[PDB]
Amino acid sequence: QVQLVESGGGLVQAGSLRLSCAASGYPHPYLHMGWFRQAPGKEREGVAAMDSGGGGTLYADSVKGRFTISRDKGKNTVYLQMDSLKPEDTATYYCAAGGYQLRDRTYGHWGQGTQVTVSS
Amino acid sequence: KETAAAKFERQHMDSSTSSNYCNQMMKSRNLTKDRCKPVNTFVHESLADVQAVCSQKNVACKNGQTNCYQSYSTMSITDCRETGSSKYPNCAYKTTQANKHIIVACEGNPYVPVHFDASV
Repeated sequence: QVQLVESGGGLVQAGSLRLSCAASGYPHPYLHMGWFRQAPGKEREGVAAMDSGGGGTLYADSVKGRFTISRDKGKNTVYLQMDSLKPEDTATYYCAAGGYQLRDRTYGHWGQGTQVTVSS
Repeated sequence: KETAAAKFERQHMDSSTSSNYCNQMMKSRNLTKDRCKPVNTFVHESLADVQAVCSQKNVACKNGQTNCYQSYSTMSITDCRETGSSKYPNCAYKTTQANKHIIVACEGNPYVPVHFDASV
């Protein structure tokens, strides 16, 4: 209901996936929503985030041109379109909401995590 | 090393039910050590009710950061503002009791207040 719920993900090749995430029961707009990931061997990093009212969209350098974030208008749903996939995109992905830009510590409302394993 | 969450409690929390309060508390909570803070707000509610604000209405902080939250309800507060002849190290405050929404920035998981932004 109020909690974020992710879907999509799993095994993919060098290649396409679409992650989605909704917090339909949270009854006000989350200003920023976005996606973070923790790749095996590495600290969690922000991948993409987008503001609810035109205040900005942001991508990690390592995904520029490959991933595209989008959000439904005035419903708390956020999508990650992942193209041009590389093995290093293997990671647990997490939906996040209610924080600022790509700053992990500013987000306290998270989805459940979605494993994405990209093969050769 | 005092955590940011603990500093927030020291600077901003006094759960007890409430014209000298500010002068007395700014001095005693050791808030005037380095400079006079120009404003400082004390919140007269349970710690839990204050931490709860981090799951209430997501708003922009005055500086534009989006990890701020406004209490759904107004709260019992004391607003402390520099007045008269206040000059470091001799800080001086005017006390105003009020019932206002609080706006806090939240960080971490557990996601707790780390900065008091304003009362509105």
